[PDB]
Amino acid sequence: LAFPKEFWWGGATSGPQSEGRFAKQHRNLFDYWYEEEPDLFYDYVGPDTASDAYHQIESDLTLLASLGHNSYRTSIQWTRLIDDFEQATINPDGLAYYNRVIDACLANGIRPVINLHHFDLPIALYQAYGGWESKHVVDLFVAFSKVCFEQFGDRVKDWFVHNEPMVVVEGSYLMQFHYPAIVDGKKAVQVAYNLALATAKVIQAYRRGPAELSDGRIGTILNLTPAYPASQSEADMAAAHFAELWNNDLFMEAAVHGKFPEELVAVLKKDGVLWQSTPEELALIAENRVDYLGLNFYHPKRVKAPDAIPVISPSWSPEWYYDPYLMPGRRMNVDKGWEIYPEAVYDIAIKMRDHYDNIPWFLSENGVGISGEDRYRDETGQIQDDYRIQFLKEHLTYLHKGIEAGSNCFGYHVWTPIDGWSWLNAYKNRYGLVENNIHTQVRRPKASAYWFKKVATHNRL
Repeated sequence: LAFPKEFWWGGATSGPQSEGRFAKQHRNLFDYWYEEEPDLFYDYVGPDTASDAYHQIESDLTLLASLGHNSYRTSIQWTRLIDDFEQATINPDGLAYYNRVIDACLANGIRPVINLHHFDLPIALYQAYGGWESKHVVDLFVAFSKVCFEQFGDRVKDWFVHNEPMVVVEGSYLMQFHYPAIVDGKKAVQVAYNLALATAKVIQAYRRGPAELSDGRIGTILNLTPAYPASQSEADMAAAHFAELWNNDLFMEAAVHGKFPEELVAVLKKDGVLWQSTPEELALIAENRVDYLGLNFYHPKRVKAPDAIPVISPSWSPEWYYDPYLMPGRRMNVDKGWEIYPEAVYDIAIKMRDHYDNIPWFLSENGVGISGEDRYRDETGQIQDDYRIQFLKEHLTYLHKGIEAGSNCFGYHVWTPIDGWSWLNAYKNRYGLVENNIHTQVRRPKASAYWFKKVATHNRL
């Protein structure tokens, strides 16, 4: 079971979740929200210290390469690197921090891969402009990106504009799990649009720059997990087509095909919720397509035709057109109430092959989150997280079958190397290959670390 020459091996993370709030000028939404309602976060642990990567990034990266990693994805937080948002002025301390990150990657044998935005808009832009709802905010985001390209381009040649913008859209405006946690379909569709726009314009800026700061790849981190219909009835079929259009197609098509999907646009319009567009905006989207993509996957999604069609809906939602469906007998991680279905990785792979011009891609995230990990430490104090080895194994296997079937995939990144701060859930469920003890910030590789070393070191299952 041999992976391509050059396969990415490593894990994913973000600034907000690993760094801590050390020395960081601004508050992002999550920073803010924790300060306001600490009681919303598991065990009261917000992002102030997170997994202390502000201090430990060098030792970390030396641990990870020793652990067979050749790539590493984190993010650059707008709230640390940028002093004046309106001019996008550089915070010198932020600059010297992200240089530590990049420099450490290279020193260690590790490909620096960098996302620009991970659920971490600055609170100020929200308060001032309505955040991603604002097309000035978008320009300001453009401004921010150029700085990163200008300051780190000479050594980071792998760039991603967002991690899962759809999750930002749902979190903030539909399901109340990102601040401001309102429920408003119209803003949501408009935010949907603006991130798609901000992606395009960011890609522009990247490609406009000096040949030596624009000779790498740029893309974005999305999702293509299939929405499986409950049955083959035309109606269940129909809910699953919508669930895919919204959840999957919106961004996949903007990024790869330079267009929103005609069908979804037609629906949104019919429902009086289409985004305010601009023909020049639409051209930039068309003109700026990803060199490539990461796709994240933890769990399938299953849907059916709605049990109830409402005459009145207070706010618009894509769930007007489908319901969750639970499949009897499915395999589940109880801790999270999330289905385990590793076959979807293959489906995702074939979906790239057959619907997204087989353009290059990696699984930018994959992992399983458990709690009470304490309980699996053998005599030696090392967590024997067999469940994670198996989980990863089973996903990697299908990833392999996808490659064998022709799927242009070039890497697997585990979410995540060191147990990190999972938002509202904070440290409730651990996902790391390497344990972090959140009191002492001492790391302790788990069984999966050493299993994943073999996998990466021999390029095989």
